[PDB]
Amino acid sequence: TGIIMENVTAFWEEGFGELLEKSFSHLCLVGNPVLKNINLNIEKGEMLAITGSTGSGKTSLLMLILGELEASEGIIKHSGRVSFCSQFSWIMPGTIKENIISGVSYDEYRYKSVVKACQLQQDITKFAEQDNTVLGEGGVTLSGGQRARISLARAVYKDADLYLLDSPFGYLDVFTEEQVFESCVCKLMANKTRILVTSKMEHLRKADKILILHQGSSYFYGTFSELQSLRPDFSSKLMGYDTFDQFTEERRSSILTETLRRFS
Ligand SMILES: Nc1ncnc2c1ncn2[C@@H]1O[C@H](COP(=O)(O)OP(=O)(O)OP(=O)(O)O)[C@@H](O)[C@H]1O
Ligand SMILES: [Mg+2]
Repeated sequence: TGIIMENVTAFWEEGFGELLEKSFSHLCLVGNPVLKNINLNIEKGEMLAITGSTGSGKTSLLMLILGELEASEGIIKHSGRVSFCSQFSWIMPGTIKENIISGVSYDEYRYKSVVKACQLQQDITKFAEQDNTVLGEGGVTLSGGQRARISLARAVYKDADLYLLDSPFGYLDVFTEEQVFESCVCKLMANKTRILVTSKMEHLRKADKILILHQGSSYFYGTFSELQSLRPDFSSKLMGYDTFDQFTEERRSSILTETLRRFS
């Protein structure tokens, strides 16, 4: 399914802040806009890369689609099931397999396809019981990347029309992340409409459409090509690094924020 948003604006509402964590009263009382004048038209099977300064409304735009935040003005169109992969990688009690499948029908081919694509084979091969290894609530002894890949495999394995992947790529095993983005987001999901919140420039370059947010506002919307010519200042600075995508998640967002605060 495709997804369209025409001149959308969403204001803070009670509770939304609580959900966001998983003050706010003032933002609600003041009728502050969490997202203002957002426009985007994503065709079926396309990939939308969302980035921007820290705390710019990336996760909120997602909640907007999940319907957890209402659109005070504007039109938002999209239909079908939507699968959501939150920034917080959760792990319920049970095996690695059980965690990837949860409440979905088991299809061996579908399953092994997703595990392989998410680069989980390199992990489970390390355990005596492989993907039948038992995890505890939170998968505490696993690495941040391992937890994200399983969390990501769960969202991906779910059959949906629209996938919302919030920042799955932000940990130290940066090389594995590059493989995962190529194999899973780019190949196995090539025909699935998908939105990826990211702070890696490669992802903007491979995307079909790009949305850069700053202060809940749309700093830029278009193709990676349109970005270089219509925002050379921003473009030049971020492309100016040799290996920006290998900096830590925090440095990338820091450079992104400062660049955004600078060029209006
Ligand atoms: N934990 C929090 N505590 C306080 N305010 C928050 C918190 N999380 C979000 N907010 C508020 O909500 C606004 C939008 O946050 P949102 O999570 O949508 O942004 P984001 O761009 O996804 O953030 P980030 O870059 O941290 O992941 C922020 O500008 C801030 O006012
Ligand atoms: Mg976020």
